[PDB]
Amino acid sequence: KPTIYKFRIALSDMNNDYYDSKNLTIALHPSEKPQRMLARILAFCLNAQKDLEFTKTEEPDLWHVADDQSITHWIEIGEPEPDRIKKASRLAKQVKVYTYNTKAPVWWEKMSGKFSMLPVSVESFDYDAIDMICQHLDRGTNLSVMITGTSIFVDVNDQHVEVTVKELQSH
Repeated sequence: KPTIYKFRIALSDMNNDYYDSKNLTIALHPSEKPQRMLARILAFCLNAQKDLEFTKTEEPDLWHVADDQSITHWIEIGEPEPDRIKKASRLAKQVKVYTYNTKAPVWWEKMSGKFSMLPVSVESFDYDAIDMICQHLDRGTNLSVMITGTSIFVDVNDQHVEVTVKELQSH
């Protein structure tokens, strides 16, 4: 059965001067891991002004469809293949990649040349910090996300965890 998570988030983006309170309800399946779910939320927190939306595997993780049905923003969470981002870069105006695993530095060392031939941004999350936030996640968890510099400070059940955002490719 799908595990139901409810997140009450108080957001503070001190880089873009954006403050909002988002309530999100996410469904989790034993196949998917809670670490990838949190990485999608952090990308939503980093790009909340884009009015993104979560998705239900070729479909992106987060996107914003305009009235012309043109994908304005494409947010992929994970370590995708360059051919996938190659297709996504044509369909979407802006494509941003957020990796969240420990294999990312080795993955980037092999995909650096191909991704340099794409007008996208590649940024990395600290996995162990995301794993930490997972351990203190209740079925219904009240989170507080603070964004400053190149790091994300998350308050989850009084526990404070810093998640660094390393830049691999700008745009």
